[PDB]
Amino acid sequence: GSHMRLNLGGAEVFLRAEGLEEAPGGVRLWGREVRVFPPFPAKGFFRHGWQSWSLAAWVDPAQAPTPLLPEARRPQADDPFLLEAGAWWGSGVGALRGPDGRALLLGALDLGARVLGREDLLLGRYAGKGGAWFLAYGPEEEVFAAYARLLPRRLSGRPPRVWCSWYSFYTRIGEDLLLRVLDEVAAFSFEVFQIDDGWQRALGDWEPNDRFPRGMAFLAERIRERGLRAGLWFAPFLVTADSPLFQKRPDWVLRDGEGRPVRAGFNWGRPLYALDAGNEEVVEWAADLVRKALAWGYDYLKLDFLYAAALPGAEGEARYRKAMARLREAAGEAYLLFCGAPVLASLGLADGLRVGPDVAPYWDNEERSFWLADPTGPGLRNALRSTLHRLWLMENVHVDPDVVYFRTRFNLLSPEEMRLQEALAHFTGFKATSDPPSWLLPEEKGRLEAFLAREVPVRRLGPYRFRVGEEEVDYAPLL
Amino acid sequence: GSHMRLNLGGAEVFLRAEGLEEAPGGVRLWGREVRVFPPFPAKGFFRHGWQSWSLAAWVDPAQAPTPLLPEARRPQADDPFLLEAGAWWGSGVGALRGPDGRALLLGALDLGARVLGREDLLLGRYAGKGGAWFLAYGPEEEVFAAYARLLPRRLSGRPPRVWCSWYSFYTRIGEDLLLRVLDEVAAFSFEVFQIDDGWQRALGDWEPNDRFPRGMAFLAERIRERGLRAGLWFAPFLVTADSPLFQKRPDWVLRDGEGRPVRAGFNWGRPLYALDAGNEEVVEWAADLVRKALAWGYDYLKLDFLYAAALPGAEGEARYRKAMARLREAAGEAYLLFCGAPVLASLGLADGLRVGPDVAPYWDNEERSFWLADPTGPGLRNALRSTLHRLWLMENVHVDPDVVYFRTRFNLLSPEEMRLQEALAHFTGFKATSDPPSWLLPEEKGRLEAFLARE
Amino acid sequence: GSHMRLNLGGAEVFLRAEGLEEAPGGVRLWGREVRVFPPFPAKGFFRHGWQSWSLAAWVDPAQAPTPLLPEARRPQADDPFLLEAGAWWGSGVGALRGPDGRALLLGALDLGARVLGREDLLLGRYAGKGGAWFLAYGPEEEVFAAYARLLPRRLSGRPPRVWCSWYSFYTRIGEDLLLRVLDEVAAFSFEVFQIDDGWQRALGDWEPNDRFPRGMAFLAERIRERGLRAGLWFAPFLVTADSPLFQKRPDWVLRDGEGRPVRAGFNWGRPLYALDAGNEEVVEWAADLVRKALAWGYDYLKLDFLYAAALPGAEGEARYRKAMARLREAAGEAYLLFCGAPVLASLGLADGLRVGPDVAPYWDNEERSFWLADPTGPGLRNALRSTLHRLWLMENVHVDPDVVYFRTRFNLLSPEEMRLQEALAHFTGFKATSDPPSWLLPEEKGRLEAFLAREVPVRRLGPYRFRVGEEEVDYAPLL
Amino acid sequence: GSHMRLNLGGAEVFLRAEGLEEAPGGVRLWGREVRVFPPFPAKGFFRHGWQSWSLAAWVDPAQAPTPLLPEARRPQADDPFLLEAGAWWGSGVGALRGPDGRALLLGALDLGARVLGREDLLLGRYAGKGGAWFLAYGPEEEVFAAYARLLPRRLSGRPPRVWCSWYSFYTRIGEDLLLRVLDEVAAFSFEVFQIDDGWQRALGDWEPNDRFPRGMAFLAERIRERGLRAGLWFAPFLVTADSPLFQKRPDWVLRDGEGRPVRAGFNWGRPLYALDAGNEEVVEWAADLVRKALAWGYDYLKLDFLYAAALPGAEGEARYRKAMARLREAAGEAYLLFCGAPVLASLGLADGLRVGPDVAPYWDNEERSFWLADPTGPGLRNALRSTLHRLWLMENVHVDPDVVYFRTRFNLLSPEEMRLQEALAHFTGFKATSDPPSWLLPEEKGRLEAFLAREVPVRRLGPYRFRVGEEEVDYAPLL
Repeated sequence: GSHMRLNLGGAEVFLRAEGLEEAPGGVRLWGREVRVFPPFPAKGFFRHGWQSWSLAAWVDPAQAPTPLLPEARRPQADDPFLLEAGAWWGSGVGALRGPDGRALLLGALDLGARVLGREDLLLGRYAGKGGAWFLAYGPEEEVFAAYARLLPRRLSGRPPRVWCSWYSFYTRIGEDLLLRVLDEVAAFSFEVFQIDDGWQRALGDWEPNDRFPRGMAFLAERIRERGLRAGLWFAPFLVTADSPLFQKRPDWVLRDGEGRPVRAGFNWGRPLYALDAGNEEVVEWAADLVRKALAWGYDYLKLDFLYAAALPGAEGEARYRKAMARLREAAGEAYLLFCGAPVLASLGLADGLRVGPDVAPYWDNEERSFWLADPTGPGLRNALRSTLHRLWLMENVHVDPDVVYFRTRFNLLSPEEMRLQEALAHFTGFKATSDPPSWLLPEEKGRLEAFLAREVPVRRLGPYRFRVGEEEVDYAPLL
Repeated sequence: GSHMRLNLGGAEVFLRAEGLEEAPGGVRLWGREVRVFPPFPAKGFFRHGWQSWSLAAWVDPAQAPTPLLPEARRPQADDPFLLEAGAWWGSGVGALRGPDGRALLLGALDLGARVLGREDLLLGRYAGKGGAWFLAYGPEEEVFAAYARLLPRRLSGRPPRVWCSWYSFYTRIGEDLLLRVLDEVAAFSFEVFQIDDGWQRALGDWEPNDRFPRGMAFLAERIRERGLRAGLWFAPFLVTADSPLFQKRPDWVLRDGEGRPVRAGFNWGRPLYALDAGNEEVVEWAADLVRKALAWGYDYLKLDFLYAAALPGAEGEARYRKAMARLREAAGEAYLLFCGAPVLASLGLADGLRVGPDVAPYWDNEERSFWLADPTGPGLRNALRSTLHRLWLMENVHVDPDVVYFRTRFNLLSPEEMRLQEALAHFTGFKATSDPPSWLLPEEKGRLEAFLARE
Repeated sequence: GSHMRLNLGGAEVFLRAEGLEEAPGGVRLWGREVRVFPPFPAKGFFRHGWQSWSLAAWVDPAQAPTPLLPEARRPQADDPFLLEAGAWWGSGVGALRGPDGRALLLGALDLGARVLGREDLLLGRYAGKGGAWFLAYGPEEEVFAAYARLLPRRLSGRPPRVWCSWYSFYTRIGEDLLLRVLDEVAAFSFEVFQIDDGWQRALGDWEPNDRFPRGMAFLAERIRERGLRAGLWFAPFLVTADSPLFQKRPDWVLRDGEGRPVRAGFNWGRPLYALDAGNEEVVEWAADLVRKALAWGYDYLKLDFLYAAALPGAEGEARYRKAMARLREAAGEAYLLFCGAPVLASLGLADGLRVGPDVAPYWDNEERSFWLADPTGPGLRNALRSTLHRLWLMENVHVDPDVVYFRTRFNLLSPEEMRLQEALAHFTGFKATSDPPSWLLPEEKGRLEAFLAREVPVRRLGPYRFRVGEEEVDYAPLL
Repeated sequence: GSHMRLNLGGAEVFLRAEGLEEAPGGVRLWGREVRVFPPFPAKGFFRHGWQSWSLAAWVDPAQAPTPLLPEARRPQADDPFLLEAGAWWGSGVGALRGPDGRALLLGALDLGARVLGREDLLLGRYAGKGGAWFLAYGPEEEVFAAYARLLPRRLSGRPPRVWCSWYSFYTRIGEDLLLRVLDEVAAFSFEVFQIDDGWQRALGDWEPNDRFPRGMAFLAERIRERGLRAGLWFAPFLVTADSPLFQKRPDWVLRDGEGRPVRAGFNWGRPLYALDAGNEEVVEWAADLVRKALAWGYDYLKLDFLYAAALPGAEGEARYRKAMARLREAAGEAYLLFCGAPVLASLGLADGLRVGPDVAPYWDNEERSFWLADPTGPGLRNALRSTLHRLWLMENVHVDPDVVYFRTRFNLLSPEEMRLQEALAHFTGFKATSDPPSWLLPEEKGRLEAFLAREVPVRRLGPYRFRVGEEEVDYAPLL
């Protein structure tokens, strides 16, 4: 569109958009594509990945991105377009960093956008119909804070204290086992007892397996009899080729223009497919999952693999938001923890939102992280990296940095490394763990409780420097 | 379009189409694209080829289709899209066969459609504007029968009895030769004496050559003086680069977006090009060929390589049907046999339609059928395979299974094999041969005559 | 080796050999590799294929040779080297023809040679042990007769008059069918009633199948009861994956330097493998098939696919010659017709030698001859082309042009076409047919008996022009 | 060579060799290449990897091997030829398995051999000059036992009980730390206190770093003052491009025919190179490493990355054996634990020999083991798999299955999985651990001591079934 000149944060910035109007802390550009030219040599670019597990960090715009591997796992790692492209594209928001500690930020305000990042240019482009942009230049923290002030929010009190069943037992869970654990956990200041993956029969067959013989509403009663809330995990729009649902209703599978199932990734040793979140019949089925779980007595719901409803990328954020609004509507005042979800497109609908790859009982799997060049895999390092770069969302949602480890048994993490993840739990206020109390030594059990029972004050000193209580925590070396 | 649920022939069929309504034998869908999901694990896909010579058979949708060779011959084998696509695509109609022997059938009701067969769905896509579909589940013969009822129809009584020149003399015909054969053919109970390829000077130069010195209208007179009807053969829209027409009116050649003549195959040792059947000057020139052949005294016309008027495939069936509707009316009540033609797109216009590759004096050319992976080449085996899967059209047109062999001289077919082709001629009722009576043994002369009487 | 100049045919010829000495009709060179330069521009090269079905014909050394397809059939087409190469290589003998109609010939006197033709030289090269060469310059028919004189010979009288079962019934033969055909064939002046392919259980299972219930010795006795010698067909060194012999004796299979079966073609719809003709155990198993047949009453034997024992080409001709030596001893005075055999390497061992591809009941399969560029397939033109360029071998073996057709039932050949083959059978003296008398019209049976019973005198006027009786026959149009 | 027929274990076996003579339990074939034909359809092939960490298992000869990845790590995974080749090649010994629980075994008796394995063939081939073979057919255990009875042995009493410093502290070791640990360990029935990688300054600079300030002979004195022997780790012939040795003496680097350093792999984040074990100067330098360590008071020596002296494969086993004999000669009666060493080529020289990949505090790294297709990486599974397939070496050397885990802290292995590795320690008698006693809970400390103090009886019930004490252990599911 039109060429335009601006005095943005005491600097002359040149842009092309079809419109412009003042806005709190910067300006509001319009147009289906807009280009912004930084008044400086750009030292770096804020590459924002599409979903929870995707990569969010500052990168070098000059050097080329590396292909992620295997190709089987690209749809569950990021917006497939951002991986496939040979330039540095980002989802929703991008930013260029001047040699002065200050950022030129271009952020969308509508669904379906991506932002290209060159050393000389910030290029915003909407996949579908055009929309609005927020542009701003200034200190790194202020512009991301000014941007987030223009996005939906659903801050609904403090974020609960959760015992998750995953980062211990993984899928190896059962009704007798979790009741034995529930008794241990009830002795601590938790607020939710959330059963994770493992209770269901298959993806799309969201009923209890034969390890949960008395049913899931029995388990939610035994949890509430302890003073706790009952939490449950779903992957609503995910299905595999061996699910009953995939074979009973083949018209519910998201398929491409040639009637082939859209590939959603590779997990549990088999290829993953999605359910079409544009099919109104399907969206009603997913909503009745929410009501069903609510009827069982569960007021905490971890909705997982949500990128499936948004495949294949920004294009699908349109259908994603509609479908998630119906789930949100069905949940009522229950708590929805979004996981593996398009980060920006879930604001306003999620009560709590995962902002990083899964933590793991180890610092980094070098073979996945380096040789396969896949920073979306589980690992404390890959968790922390995207999470520090999504903390500015704390004023729009509850930011889950994932579970905190206190155990040293069945866990390769070192104490100092565990404390790095613990500190983000204090900064975000999202305090969760999976450590069964049995696996905790006497000293570790006291630490778990002092973590749940106290509210530690925390001040942010810079991008990667924090003061929690009276200890100072730096994250600069990890990047 | 919207997602619909259907109880069709006792099964729960899920489909996606813009519109749905009741039809005889099943239901009728609307939409430029429609997707139907089989209520079973599909055991096979009915791949229906485009034109006369194309393959029509049940295939295994799991196995990837073999590329057809050589690439020069693809436009005269099939819809060139179906041969580039690495999935199983058919023309106009597709069906899936359940493990109970029944079939789920998706068939187009307007021009220019294709059907994709996987084991988990039938996808029908219109190349042009949207259109109607017929969907049905039942016995394999009844759903196809019920599909055929909803297509165009043109049944001109008993299909006539023809003597064709091609499958004995090929292009080595001439006036004095065919006068000598006429005299012996006239002793048998034929109805048409049809002259095939060999009388013309060039493709698009449809005037008699020097082996027919007295001309084509003279030869029509001599045929009618024996109580036979005169037949003549044309390839209206075909042309080679050495054709006078190719050089004198190059605006009549079908050209792609960059001005290059569209490739239409490789026959008679040369590359083949088409005339633009969208150019009303060409259709008129073609319609005048029909007029001239009636003028000469021919009232039976074999119109060949008709896929040329329908290039590049489904996308051309509009221009094709329109150009053929002109010839169909310049022919008046003359008999038109369509050959190498879009099968379903010809219905209602042709009196007779070839539904299989050429028969040949041999069972199968393994070098073309196997190593070149070309089932459209001549061969009694290739001819029977497509013909058998197109018999359901007998309610719409005269299904021509090609000529029947009675000779054993100059013919490698076994006696048992011949009886197959003869049997199909009885069933369709289209009785034609190409054998000079002088080549027949006394016993074969009797068998030919016993075959031409109709009972 | 040494550079040499000599005068030859009134021309000055330059050559490069280790030794030279005089000889009848030219000179004799010695050398593992010899080079000969024509003193003229070369208009044509004499490409000479390796085995019976291989192409022998004059070619333009300029144009590159076309790759023969499918690759699977190349070991049953020629020497696999000649086909993989991008120059014009021939087996054992080459020639260049100057614009004057004369020809410069270079021909091995030893095993395992190839000759290379450029417009400017003839290059001979022995694969194994270096050997002698014959170099001549003169009229085209002269040089070849001179060369034939310097090769092995084995003329066993007049070549017989054979009834071959192949080119009518193919593999559809059986004891009861052939017994009835025998009855009628015995009225004509035949000398051999040869049974072709179809009588055996499998390759390397050379024992009657269920279509010959009374055993092969019965048939042979009924054949001589009718005044006829009995002929049987064998592919001794040929075997398939599904042969019993292939699984029972894997040490008998010819394997390459890395333990893998050497591929020997593709026929009967299944890949073909060879037996190791340099294993005494195999060559003895083979000579016992000769013994077994002779014991059965047959003294005419058609030994087929004999290239299998000489794979992979020139290099194998040393094994081949020494194994065929054994079967020759084992046969005594019986008639051995070599088929698909290395042409030059069989001279002196074979009684009759097939020199072209199969005649067929048609002129040319354009799909195999042209699109696949395979001039070794059945077809009268392909048969005629090589046989005309191998007639100089009449000094050394009974030259077999394959069967003569007289029937018009079950035969696409024209009458003028069949007379071209019939003329060559007169010229070579090898008179055979497959026509069952049932299939012959009266006028046809008459011609067949005149063909057998008369000795039509025939003369040669040029390379492709003959005079059979008083009719002149010219084969130039096919070339 | 010659074709030969044999009655081997009540079966007729056909072979090609240049010689044959009877031998205990089978026969002794000769020849630089020999081929053996199994009297049955081969159901599987024993693929024996070259060195300690390489893969040793039964595989399907039909299916193709998969390329290992990254290519950077091929020289430290196996004989590079065995990886590069597209057939199933093995080092030294190979075997085909009949559908009857019995094996046709072809094993070399001289250095530098490889064995190809087809479904129809066992092909032995020497890289250099020819040599002797052992061939035998019979029960799986008997033929491998008969084979090993023909190879060098150096069984020198019971294998020591070792505290290794690696599988805890890895390189993070120091003099103050290990003295604090030495005090804990001395309370248990160990026999050797072995310091692992971490004490040196660089590869090739085999002197203590600044974390070992009082020197290594001080550490060996403090160890012996506890009643223990002092163990030390070297990687004698390994060097990196930043070592002083690599730059002070570039003529000691093993280089190819174009004077480029031979690549030895990728570890410690940098490319690895070898020292030329054919250089007599270098071999004397490595021997003075042995004497130096002996002079410091160390009578236990873990010699590591030994494949470097044998690069690039079988070809280099010639120089390897010479160089290792000089080290062996220098060590005297000290204990040499060979690690990462050519398995067969070290028999007779090693007192103890690693037979598998490193164990790890986890079952399997799927990303390295599957996507990179590299079964040489650390992991309990990949350790156990090659180790079960090299136990038949127990009568030639001490077979180290690597360290045994007793801790649950800083360790992801489950108890049942730990016990699988523990049982092989009882079967082999090589009892070692790295668990610092601090990291052990009271109950685990008792288990460590009962493991060192008792000698559990163990009987082998089948290939992967053992009875240790009175518990039965099956390994069939792991493969």
